Amino acid sequence: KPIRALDEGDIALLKTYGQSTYSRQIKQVEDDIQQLLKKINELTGIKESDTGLAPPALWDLAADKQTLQSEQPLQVARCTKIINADSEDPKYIINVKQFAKFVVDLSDQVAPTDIEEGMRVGVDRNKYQIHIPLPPKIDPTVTMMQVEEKPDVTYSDVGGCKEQIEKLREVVETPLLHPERFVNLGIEPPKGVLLFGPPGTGKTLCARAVANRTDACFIRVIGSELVQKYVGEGARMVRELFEMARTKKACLIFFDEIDAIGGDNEVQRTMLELINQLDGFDPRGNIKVLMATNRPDTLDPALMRPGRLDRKIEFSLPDLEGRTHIFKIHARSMSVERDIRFELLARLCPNSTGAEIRSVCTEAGMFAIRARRKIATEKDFLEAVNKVIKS
Amino acid sequence: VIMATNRIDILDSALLRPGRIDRKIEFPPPNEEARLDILKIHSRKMNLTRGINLRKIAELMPGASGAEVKGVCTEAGMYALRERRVHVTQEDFEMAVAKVMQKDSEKNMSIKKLWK
Amino acid sequence: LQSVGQIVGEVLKQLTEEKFIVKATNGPRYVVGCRRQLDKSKLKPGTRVALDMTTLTIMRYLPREVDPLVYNMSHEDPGNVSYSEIGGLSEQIRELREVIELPLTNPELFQRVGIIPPKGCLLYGPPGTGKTLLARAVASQLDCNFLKVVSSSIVDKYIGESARLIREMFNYARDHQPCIIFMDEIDAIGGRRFSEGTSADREIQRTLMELLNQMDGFDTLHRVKMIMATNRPDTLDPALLRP
Amino acid sequence: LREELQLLQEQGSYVGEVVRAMDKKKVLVKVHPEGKFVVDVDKNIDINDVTPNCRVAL
Amino acid sequence: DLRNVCTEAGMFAIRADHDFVVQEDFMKAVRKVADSKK
Amino acid sequence: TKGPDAASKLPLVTPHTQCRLKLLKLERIKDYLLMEEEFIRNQEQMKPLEEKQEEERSKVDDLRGTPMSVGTLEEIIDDNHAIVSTSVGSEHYVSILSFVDKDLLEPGCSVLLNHKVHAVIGVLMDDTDPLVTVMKVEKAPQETYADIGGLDNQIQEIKESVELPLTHPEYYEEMGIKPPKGVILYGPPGTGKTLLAKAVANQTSATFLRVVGSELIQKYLGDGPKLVRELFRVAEEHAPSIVFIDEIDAIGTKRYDSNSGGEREIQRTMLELLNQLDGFDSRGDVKVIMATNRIETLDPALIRPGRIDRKIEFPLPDEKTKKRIFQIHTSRMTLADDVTLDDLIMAKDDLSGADIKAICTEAGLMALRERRMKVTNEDFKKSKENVLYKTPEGLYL
Amino acid sequence: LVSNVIELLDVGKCAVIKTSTRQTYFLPVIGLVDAEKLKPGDLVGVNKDSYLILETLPTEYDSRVKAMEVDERPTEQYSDIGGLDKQIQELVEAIVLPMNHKEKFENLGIQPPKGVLMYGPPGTGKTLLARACAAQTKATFLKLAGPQLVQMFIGDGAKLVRDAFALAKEKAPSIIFIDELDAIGDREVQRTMLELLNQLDGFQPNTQVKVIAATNRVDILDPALLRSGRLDRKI
Amino acid sequence: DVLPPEADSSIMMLTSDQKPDVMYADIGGMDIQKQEVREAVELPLTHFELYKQIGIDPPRGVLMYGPPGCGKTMLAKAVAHHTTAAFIRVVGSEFVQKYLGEGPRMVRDVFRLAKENAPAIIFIDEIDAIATKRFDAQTGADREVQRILLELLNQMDGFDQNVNVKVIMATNRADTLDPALLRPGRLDRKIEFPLPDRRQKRLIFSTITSKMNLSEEVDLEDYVARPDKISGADINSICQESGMLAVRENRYIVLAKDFEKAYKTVIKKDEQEHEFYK
Ligand SMILES: Nc1ncnc2c1ncn2[C@@H]1O[C@H](COP(=O)(O)OP(=O)(O)OP(=O)(O)O)[C@@H](O)[C@H]1O
Ligand SMILES: Nc1ncnc2c1ncn2[C@@H]1O[C@H](COP(=O)(O)OP(=O)(O)O)[C@@H](O)[C@H]1O
Ligand SMILES: Nc1ncnc2c1ncn2[C@@H]1O[C@H](COP(=O)(O)OP(=O)(O)O)[C@@H](O)[C@H]1O
Ligand SMILES: Nc1ncnc2c1ncn2[C@@H]1O[C@H](COP(=O)(O)OP(=O)(O)O)[C@@H](O)[C@H]1O
Ligand SMILES: Nc1ncnc2c1ncn2[C@@H]1O[C@H](COP(=O)(O)OP(=O)(O)O)[C@@H](O)[C@H]1O
Ligand SMILES: [Mg+2]
Ligand SMILES: [Mg+2]
Repeated sequence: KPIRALDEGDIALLKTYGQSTYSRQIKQVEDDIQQLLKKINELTGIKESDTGLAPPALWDLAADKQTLQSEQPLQVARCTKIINADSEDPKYIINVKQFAKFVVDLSDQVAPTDIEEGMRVGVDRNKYQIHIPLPPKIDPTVTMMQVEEKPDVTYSDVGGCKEQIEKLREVVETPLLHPERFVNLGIEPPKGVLLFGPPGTGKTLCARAVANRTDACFIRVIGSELVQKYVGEGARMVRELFEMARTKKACLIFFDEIDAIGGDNEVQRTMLELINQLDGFDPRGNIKVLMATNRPDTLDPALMRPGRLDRKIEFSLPDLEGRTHIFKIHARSMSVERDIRFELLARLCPNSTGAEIRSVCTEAGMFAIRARRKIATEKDFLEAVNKVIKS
Repeated sequence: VIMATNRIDILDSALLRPGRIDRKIEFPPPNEEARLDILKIHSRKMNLTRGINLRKIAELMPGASGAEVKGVCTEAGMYALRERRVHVTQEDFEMAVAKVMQKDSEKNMSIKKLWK
Repeated sequence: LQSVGQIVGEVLKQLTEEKFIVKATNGPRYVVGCRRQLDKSKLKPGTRVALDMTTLTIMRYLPREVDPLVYNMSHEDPGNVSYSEIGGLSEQIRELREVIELPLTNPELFQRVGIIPPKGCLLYGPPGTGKTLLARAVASQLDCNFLKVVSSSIVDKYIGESARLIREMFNYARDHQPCIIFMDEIDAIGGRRFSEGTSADREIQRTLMELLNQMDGFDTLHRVKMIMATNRPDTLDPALLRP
Repeated sequence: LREELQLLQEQGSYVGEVVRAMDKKKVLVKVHPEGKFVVDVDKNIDINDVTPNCRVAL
Repeated sequence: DLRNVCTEAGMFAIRADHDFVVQEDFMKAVRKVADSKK
Repeated sequence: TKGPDAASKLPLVTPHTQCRLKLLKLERIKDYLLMEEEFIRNQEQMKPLEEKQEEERSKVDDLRGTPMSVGTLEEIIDDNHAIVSTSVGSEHYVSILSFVDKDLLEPGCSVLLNHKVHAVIGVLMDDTDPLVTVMKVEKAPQETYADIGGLDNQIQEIKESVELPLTHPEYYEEMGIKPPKGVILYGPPGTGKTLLAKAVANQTSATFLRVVGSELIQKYLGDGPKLVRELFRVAEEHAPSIVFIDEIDAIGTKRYDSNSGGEREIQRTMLELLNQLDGFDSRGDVKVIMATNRIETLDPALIRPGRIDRKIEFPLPDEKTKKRIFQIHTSRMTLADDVTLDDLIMAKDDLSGADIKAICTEAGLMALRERRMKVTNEDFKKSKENVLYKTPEGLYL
Repeated sequence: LVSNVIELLDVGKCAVIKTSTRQTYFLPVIGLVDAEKLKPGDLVGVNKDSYLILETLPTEYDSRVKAMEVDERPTEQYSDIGGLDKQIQELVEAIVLPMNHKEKFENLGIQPPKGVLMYGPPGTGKTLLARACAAQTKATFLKLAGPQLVQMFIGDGAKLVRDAFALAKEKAPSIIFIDELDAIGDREVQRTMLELLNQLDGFQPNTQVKVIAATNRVDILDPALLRSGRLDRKI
Repeated sequence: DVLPPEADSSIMMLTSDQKPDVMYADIGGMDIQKQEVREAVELPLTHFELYKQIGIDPPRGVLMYGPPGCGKTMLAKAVAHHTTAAFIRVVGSEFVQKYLGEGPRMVRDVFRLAKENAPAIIFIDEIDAIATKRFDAQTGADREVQRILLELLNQMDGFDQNVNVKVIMATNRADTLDPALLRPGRLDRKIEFPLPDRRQKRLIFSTITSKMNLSEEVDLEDYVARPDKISGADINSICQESGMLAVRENRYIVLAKDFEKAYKTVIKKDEQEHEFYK
C-alpha cells in the first residue's frame, strides 16, 4: 500500500495528543542539565601542570647562567668503523640517530684509545668532534636483564620433567660442580645447549630452577626487549653482561624466548658478539650459555655448530605423573582440601601444557570464590578443568 | 549513513549487522510499470512523435535495469541523430531496445539441452 | 672547489614559457625557471633535471633514471661474439639477420619497398640450441644497445612490480635507441591467458598484457627489434603469438 | 598596497594543536613535525578561549 | 653438448698430461658426454 | 600515583514515565548544577591570589626562556648531564640545571628543554599526547547492567575479572590465586560485547580507557609502539584502571614473517603491546579487556594463559535471553495489549541483541506508518521479516 | 658528510649522490678524488656545505655479506676428514691443482674447470670437506645452503649470491660453496637455477674465486648446470 | 599564487608530439565501428548542439572488444590523432601498483585530471587486466585488484558525475568483464570488432598495399576471396612478409610467387593434430 509521508499537521499532532503532560518540562530540564554540565566543564579550569621546579634555595641561577653561556650540549651518536685510523686517520663515520652520518675527528681532550666502534659518543655542534665517549652504562633498573642472583624456584617447584631435568643435570651440574671428571677424562665441557619446546612447557622455569640449584645467578634476556627499543647497543649490553659474568663467580646465562633473536643486522652483530663470547671466550668458563626457543630450527645454523652448542634438549608436554605433580606443586600455594584427587585432574587434562594447568588451578580458585567459600572443593577443580581444558 | 553495493552477500557480517546497518533496502530490477515510468522520465527532453506507445517499449524489456532503459532512450536518440532528424519514432525505440539488450546466448544447443 | 653541487628533480609541467613545476626527489615541489641558454624544447614532463641549490633554477637536464635491475640487465657485456661461432643455422640466422639487422642498416630499403620495418621475432627450440648465442651474435654484429633478459627473472612477489619492470625495460629501450630486447624463456610470461583465477598466474596475465601494450600498443615503437626465445612455443598466448 | 607588501615580508606562522593550556601564561602545543613546545600567549589572545585540541598559530 | 665434448676432451688431455689432443681423446670425451646425456 | 577518573552524573531512571518523580529528580539535579555553577562563578569573581615568589620565579623563567621544548628523558648520566631525545627523535647530551627536581627525573618522563642550547629545565608528568587523552573516558556511557538482558554468566565473569579485584580483593590472596590480568570477550557480532564494555565503564571505579585497536597503528615509524607505551603508562599512572581494546583482531591477527616496513611496524606494535601486557604485574590494578568477533584469527600468544587467562564467550541469545532482551527494548514502548512477543522469540532464528533492538525499532517505525504509537502485534510481525533479510526445506525434517 | 653514490653519469663524468641526509645531489665535477673506480654505491665523504667528494672511504657492508662473517681459517689438515681419499685427491685435482698450474691450462689453450658437483647421503660430510679444501688452499671461504635458499622467497640470487661473488672478488682468493642438493608454484626455483647458470657464467673467467656445490642426491639433475663450466667435476 | 587545478598531476597527458600519426583513412574498413566510436567520442565534442537538440545524453564510454589484431588499439590511435579533446592514454596493467591503495589512487588521479581538463578522452587498453568479473577474493592482491575495479566504477558513474569525459576501453575478452562495468551509463556502447569478412578483407588489403609497390597483376581479390579466419593484423603481416620476401629475392615489385609464399607462411595453422580427435 502506498504509505503516506507524515504531513506537517501529522508531525504536529504526533508531537502532542499522545504525549505525557510532563514532556515539556522534563525535556527542557534535561537540556539545561546538559548545558550546565558543559558550562562547568568549560569554566572549571585546568590547574597549573606543576613543571619540575625544585624547592627554593636549591638553585644556583648564577652558575646556571655560567653553564648556559659556557657549557655546551653535545649530540650523541652511534660510532662506526674506525676508518683504520692509525693516528693519521682519526676520523670515524658516526650516526646521529635519524640524522645523517658524518666522518669526524676527535677533540684534544680525548684520546683514540678511549674511542672504539659501536659506542655512544657526545659530539659538538660546530665541528661534530667527538668530545666525550658516553658508555651506555649497565643497570638492572634499565633494560630487562638478569635481575636475579638466586632464583626462588628449586627442583621441588619443577615436576614432570624427570628425564628432562636429568639431561639438564648432565648438561650443567656435572661440569660446574664436578670439573675434575672432565679434566681427567680430557673432554671439553658442553659448550652450548638448546632447550627447544612448545610454549608454556616450562623451559624458562626449569632453567631458573637449575640456576637456583647450581649456585649460579640466573640471567633473563627477553628477546623482544632488544628487538624493540633497546636495539643497537644491545651488543655492548650483552658484552657487559658477559663481562660481569666474568667478574661474577658463576652466571647461568639464559636468553628468554630466543625465538625473538635467533629469528638481522644488529641481530647478527649481537650473535657474532656471542661468537666472540663463546668461541672467543674460553670454552672452560662457568658462565655456560642456555638456549631456549619456541621455534627450534629458527636459530642460525652458524650457532649450533660443534664447538658452539654441544646439546639440544626437547621439553615435551607433561605426562600423567607429570601432570599430577605440577597440579600438586601449583595447589600447594592454594587453599584447598586435603583429599583432592590430583590424579583425577591430571587424567582429565590430557596433552595439556603446564600453563594450562596453572590456569586450571587459578580457575578452580575462581570458582571457589564464586560461591564465596574459603576452601576449594574437588567439584571446583572439576568444573575448572571442564572450563579451561576443552577450551 | 548510506552505503551501496551490488554484492551484499560478500559484505562482512559485522558490517551488515543491524544497529550498524538497518533497513537493508533492495533495489530490484524495475517491473513493467516502473520501466514505463523510467522511460517517461528519460524521454522527457526528447522530441517524441505522435503515436509513440512507451508501454509497448517497456514491455519489450523483460528484466531490464533502469540504466538499460536510459541507454535505450539514448540509443533511440542516436538512431534519430544518424538520419539527421529530430523526432524519434516507435521503430527507433524498437531497434534501440534490440541493440541495448543484445547479449550473447548459449550458442551450443546441445549444452543448452542438458537440462529439461 | 668552486663548484657547489645541484639538486635533482623531475619536471612535472610547463606552466608557461619560463615557469616550470619541478619536484625535487624525496622532497618538496617548486615552480622554477630555467637557465638562459638551454633547450626548453627538450624539457618534457618527467625529464629528470638539476636545480641550483640556492636560486633553484633549471641548470641542466639529466638522462632518465634507470632501474637498478634494468641497469644490471643492460651493462652485461655480450663478449663481442662473432657470427662464425654459431655453426649450421645458415637459413635461420639469415632470416634473423634480415628481420632485425636490415631495419637497423638500411631502413630506406624497407620504406621504399612499402612495408613497416618488423617489430621483432621469436626463436623457439629445445634448450641448448643457440637462441641466446644467435641473439648475442646479432647484437654484437649490430654494435648496439643490448638488453639481455630472462622472463623468469622479472616475476615478483610484489603485486605490480613485474609489469612495472617491463615498463622500465621498454622505457630504457626507447631511451637508448637502437636497442635489442632479448627476453629469454618468454613462456614464463606469455604463457596463455585463462580465467582460473589463481593470484600468481593472474599477475602473469597482467604482466603479459603490459608486455603486449609496450610492444604493439598505443605508443608505436621506432627502432625499438626484440628477440624472444623459448622451449615451449605452443603454450604462448595467441595475442602474443599474433603478428 | 604598502601594508600588504610589509605584511608579506613577515614569516608564516606555524600551526599547532594545543595539548592543554598548562598555565595562564604557558600553553602546551604540538606542532607537526618540529615536536611539542610549551609556548606563551601574547597580549591579544586570552587563555580561557584556548581549548585543548584546537588549532593555533605560533 | 658438443661444446661440452670439446671442453671435456681438453679436460681429458691433462688426465694423461698432454699439451695437445688426440682422436681417441675426442672419442672417449663424446662417450662420457653421451653417458651424461643418458 | 594519582587516582582514577571517568566522573558520571546520576543514573536517574528511577522512574521513566515522566510522572513528575522524574521531574523532582531532574529538578534536584539541575538545581545542584546551578549551585555548582554559582559557587565556582562567585569563587572566580573573588579570588585574589598571585605573585608571591615572583622575582625568583621570574628569573627561573628567564633562565627557562621561551619557548621550552618538551623532550623524553631517555637516559641519565652523572647528576649534571643527561641524555634526552627530542620529539623529532634526535637525542642530545645536555646539562641538567640546578632548579630541576632530581627525584623526578626518571627514564620516560617528559622534560622541559631550553629552545637554544638544550638543557633539562623542567619536568612534565602530564604530557599525555592528545591521542591517549582522547582514548580516556570522561563522560561514562549511559548504559548499565540493568540495560543488559541475559548474559548473566558473562556479566558475572567480567565482574569477577574487572570489578572484584578493584573492590575487596582479600579473597584472591586468601585463596592464593592471582587476579586475572586481562579478559577477552568474543562471539558473533552484536551479541553484547561492546554493550558489556559500556556497562562495565558505567558501574566502574577505575580509569576506563577505550581503544579501537586499529587506533594504535600510526603512520610514522615508531609512533605505534610509542602510543601503546604511553597508553599503558597512563593506565599505570592513573591506577587502578581498565584498558578496553575493542576489535583486538585489528592488530591481534596471526604473527607472520614481515617483509614490508609497514608490516614490520605492525608486528612491532603488537610486540610492544604484548611486552607491555607482560610488564605490569597481575597483582597490579590495571586490567585489560579486549573484544573481537573472529576469535580464531587471533595470535595464540596474545591469548596465552600466562597473559590473558579468561575468555568470555558470547553465544547467540537463547529463548529466555531473547525474551529478557525483548522486555528490555520494549520497556519504553507503549505496546498494545494484543502483542504477545512470543511468536518472534519462538521463531528459530539467529536473532541477536542488536537484531532484537532493530526489530523493535522497525516495529515502532511501522506503527508510525499507520499514524499510531500503540504498536500492535502486526507491526512486530511485519518488522521481523523487514529486518531479517535473506538447509533446503525437507533435508532435515 | 658520508653519501652513497647512487650512480655516475657521463657529460667528463658527473655523479648523482644520495647523502645520509636523505637528499639527492648532482655534482658537475667529482670532488677532489679520482673518478675511475668510483663504484655506483661506493660510500664517500661529501662536503657538508658545498657537497663535493673530498675523499672515498671503504664500503661499509651489503646486508647479508656482513650477516655472514665469511670464515678464513676453517682449521682442517686433511687429517680431520677420513675415508674420502679418492674423493679428496679428486678435490685437489679439481680445484687447487688447476689453480697452481693455470699456466699449463693456458698452454693447452683451454679454460679451467669452474665448479664441482658433489653428492651423497644427507649426513655424508660434504661441508667439512669444503672446509678442508678452503684450509689447504688457504683461501677465503664463502658458503650457501640449499635449505636456506628454498625459503627467503625472491632474492636468493637477486641481491645475495651476486653480492657474495662481488665481495669474493674484493677479498680474494675465495671459494663459493653451495651445500645440500637444493631443488636443482615451483617457479621461484626456476629463477634460482636460472640466476645460477647466467651468473656462474656471467662473472670473471679467470675463476680466481672457485665454487663448490655439495648435493644430497643424483636424482634431480639440471643439464644446464651439471654441464661443463657450471659443475664439471663429479664427487 | 594559485596554480591550475591539477598542474602537479602524476599521470601525464598526450602531448602534441606524442600524438600518433594513424588517421581514419589508414583504417581499412570498420565503417560501423568507426561511426559508433565517433558518435560517442568525436561527435559530442564537436557537435554537442546535435545531441542537445534531440535532448539525449551522448554516449559516454565505449567498449571495443573482439579477437586480437582486429583494429581496437589502432582505432584508439586514430581517435587520439583525430581529436581536439584531452587524450589520456593508460593501459590496464599500469593501474595495478606495488603499494596498497596506490592503484585506486591512480584511477582517481587520471579521472580527476580528465575532469579538470577540457572535454577529455580516457583510453584504457587491455581493461581485462583489472576489470575481470568480481569474485570472492581471498587474498590481499585480488582484493586490491577488485578495489581498483570498484574505484573505476565509482569514478565512471558514481555520486559526482563527470561532464565531457568520454572513456574508451578495449579488451580481447569482453565476457570476462564485470557486469557492473558493462551496463549503460558506464560502457554505453560495447562495439564488437570481429575478424574481417570478405569485403572488410578487401578494404584492409587495399589500404595496406596502397603504400606498397605494385603487385604486377596479382589476384588480390582472389586472395581476399579465400575463406580464412584472419584478422587485420594477419593481413598487415602477409603484406609485410611479402615485402620481406621481395627484399630477400632482390626484386622491388612483388608478384604471386613471393606473395603466395608469404600467405602460406603467415597462416600456417598446421594442425599437427592426432586424427582421433577429428
Ligand atoms: N543481552 C542484551 N540485552 C540487551 N541489549 C542487547 C543485548 N545484547 C546486545 N544488545 C543490543 O545490541 C546492540 C549492539 O550490541 P553491541 O554494540 O554490544 O555489539 P557487539 O556484540 O559488541 O558486536 P560487535 O563488536 O561485533 O559490533 C546494543 O546497543 C544493545 O542494545
Ligand atoms: N614441569 C613443570 N613443573 C612445574 N611447573 C610448570 C612445569 N611446566 C610448566 N609449569 C608452569 O608453567 C608456567 C609457565 O611456564 P614457562 O616456563 O613460562 O613456559 P616456557 O617454557 O614456555 O617459558 C609456570 O608458572 C609453571 O608453574
Ligand atoms: N650452433 C650452435 N647451436 C647451439 N649452441 C651452440 C652453437 N654454437 C655454440 N653453442 C653453445 O651454446 C652455448 C650457449 O647456450 P645457447 O645454446 O646459446 O642458449 P639456448 O639454450 O637458449 O639455445 C654456448 O656455450 C655455446 O658453446
Ligand atoms: N667422513 C666424515 N668426516 C667428518 N664428518 C662427516 C663425515 N661424514 C659425514 N660427516 C658429517 O656430516 C655433516 C655434513 O652434512 P651435509 O651432507 O653437508 O648436509 P647437507 O647435505 O644438508 O649439506 C657434517 O656435520 C659432518 O660432521
Ligand atoms: N582495418 C585495418 N586496416 C589496416 N590495418 C589493420 C587493420 N586492422 C588491423 N590492422 C593491423 O593490425 C594492427 C592492429 O592491432 P590492434 O588490432 O590494434 O591490436 P589489439 O586488437 O590487440 O588492440 C596494426 O598494426 C595494423 O597494421
Ligand atoms: Mg560490538
Ligand atoms: Mg591492442
